[PDB]
Amino acid sequence: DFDAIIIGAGFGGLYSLKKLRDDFNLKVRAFDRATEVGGTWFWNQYPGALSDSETHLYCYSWDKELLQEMEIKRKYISQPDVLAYLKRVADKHDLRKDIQFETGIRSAYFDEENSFWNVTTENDEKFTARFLITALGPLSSPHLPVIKGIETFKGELHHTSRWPKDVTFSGKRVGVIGTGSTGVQVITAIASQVKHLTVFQRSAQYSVPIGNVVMSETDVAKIKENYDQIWENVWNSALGYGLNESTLPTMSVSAEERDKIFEKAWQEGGGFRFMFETFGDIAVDETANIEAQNFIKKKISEIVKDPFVAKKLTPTDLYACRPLCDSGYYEIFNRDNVSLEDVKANPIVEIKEDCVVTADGVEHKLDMLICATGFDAVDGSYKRIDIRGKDGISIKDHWKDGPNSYLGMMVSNFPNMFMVFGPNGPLANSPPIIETQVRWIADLIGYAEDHQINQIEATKDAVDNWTNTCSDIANKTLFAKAKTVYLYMGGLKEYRNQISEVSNNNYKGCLLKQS
Ligand SMILES: Cc1cc2nc3c(=O)[nH]c(=O)nc-3n(C[C@H](O)[C@H](O)[C@H](O)COP(=O)(O)OP(=O)(O)OC[C@H]3O[C@@H](n4cnc5c(N)ncnc54)[C@H](O)[C@@H]3O)c2cc1C
Ligand SMILES: NC(=O)C1=CN([C@@H]2O[C@H](COP(=O)(O)OP(=O)(O)OC[C@H]3O[C@@H](n4cnc5c(N)ncnc54)[C@H](OP(=O)(O)O)[C@@H]3O)[C@@H](O)[C@H]2O)C=CC1
Repeated sequence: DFDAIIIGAGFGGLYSLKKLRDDFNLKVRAFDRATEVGGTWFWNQYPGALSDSETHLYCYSWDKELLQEMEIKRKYISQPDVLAYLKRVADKHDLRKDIQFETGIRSAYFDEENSFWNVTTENDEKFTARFLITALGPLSSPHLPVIKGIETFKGELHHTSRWPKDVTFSGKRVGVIGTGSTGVQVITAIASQVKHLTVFQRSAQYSVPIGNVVMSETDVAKIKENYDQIWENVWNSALGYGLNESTLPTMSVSAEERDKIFEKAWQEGGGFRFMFETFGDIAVDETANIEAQNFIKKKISEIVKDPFVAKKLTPTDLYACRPLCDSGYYEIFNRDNVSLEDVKANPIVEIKEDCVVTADGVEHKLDMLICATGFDAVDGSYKRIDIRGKDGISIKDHWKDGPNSYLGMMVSNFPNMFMVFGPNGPLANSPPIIETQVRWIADLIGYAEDHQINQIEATKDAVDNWTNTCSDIANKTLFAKAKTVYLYMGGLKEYRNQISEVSNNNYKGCLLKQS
């Protein structure tokens, strides 16, 4: 028996555990397949893995002593250093004693008679808990490309989410399939280390400099002396990235002033910076969006000296969705040991024991093939657990057509289950989102103990109202276009307003059952 069972020991699960156990004095246990805390920062150890947000903001804000203790080595934070940070949090707050590692959760069945959850591990251990906290993260299973013959390759073959230790590059012919955020980081990190790199690019994306530099002790002291204001700015912002979020319309300035503004963001670095600190309508107005595209295309054409390679790297679509950042990606294609293959024009048709074959018949001989090919969507982590709520309905069936929820935290037919960083949540920096949701969920659970409520559930109507709120917001944006509604796009500040109104109005939209 527990008051709460938590699935996941990444950012979301660790704070779920600390808040429910130490601040609300509940009996809690968390579970993770991993052998150690860290979640995605434990699993993803590929070359060049790097935070998207600056080091001093990609962290918890709720422990002020930790903030002052913060190691801030570079402007952005590498995977080993995030993993080390989350280990330090677990150390300081004595968290591991209530985490069962190497334990996958196979099923969780809601017991409507007793109003609690029966949770079964993959080793057939059964646990019961009033509440179920799912902190499963944004990504499901790794997606491997479906390519004829991929199982015949005799060299090294890895998805980036299963990067083995001890990989060496010297003397090897290496291929990378995928040029999203992960592929860009891997390619930039390994091109100088391999004998030859072939990049297999299906769709060129826009990338801006991340500007990752060492942080002086003065840089760090200024941050730490001003940390309360820094966090106040996060809670008052749409993105939580520490940006000066612009309201300036792109076309309201001259051509010369617009170039200076883009160039300032480009030199400072950061994807959200380039998209949202420059001007206020890049994601909203097509004409503004085209000015942003053209600035980046001109940078590509200046960096990449061969115009035919530059052309191949140049996208043909909107500057939209989460912005990409790099530490020297376009420069890589000037190297004599790098080949770019456009596999939209020249598709991969076969993999054999020693090569990737393209449609022109060319055998690209490889010692190593890296699949930076992405992951299944967020709801897959939910559908891969056998979660059965009211009347035995499964989340596979409930979400056949995509995820829908109330506030991103509650699913109709699934009572006493609360999602952390779940679908239909905000587009912002994740740790502020997780802290916002964990604190809301925990206050609701505390309210239920105070008012002797034993079943909490969102109504179908509140879920559908949330879906409409997200749909209305997203349809004012070019993100609705470009490459159920998966995200709420109103920003962190308005998200916190939205959920505060719900808690201030006796949890409108939630069915509360007394006993
Ligand atoms: C290189 C990289 C950089 C990033 N940078 C940023 C950034 O700057 N800003 C940002 O906002 N986001 C960023 N992200 C996104 C990142 O996912 C989030 O920031 C955050 O770490 C997610 O934490 P989480 O605890 O919610 O989920 P995760 O860290 O994914 O943890 C989920 C855990 O649940 C476990 N789990 C799932 N199903 C089961 C089951 N059935 N049984 C047991 N355990 C289970 C998994 O094993 C996993 O350990 C980045 C991601 C990567 C890979
Ligand atoms: N890595 C990071 O630093 C961060 C990552 N994230 C998120 O992580 C998620 C995953 O990023 P990523 O790992 O880059 O995965 P993505 O899904 O973003 O990119 C997948 C890449 O592989 C290509 N690809 C997929 N299948 C094939 C195929 N069969 N043949 C050829 N090419 C193929 C895609 O091309 P096409 O575009 O043509 O499909 C794309 O280039 C994204 O949502 C990203 O925003 C979040 C924060 C930071």
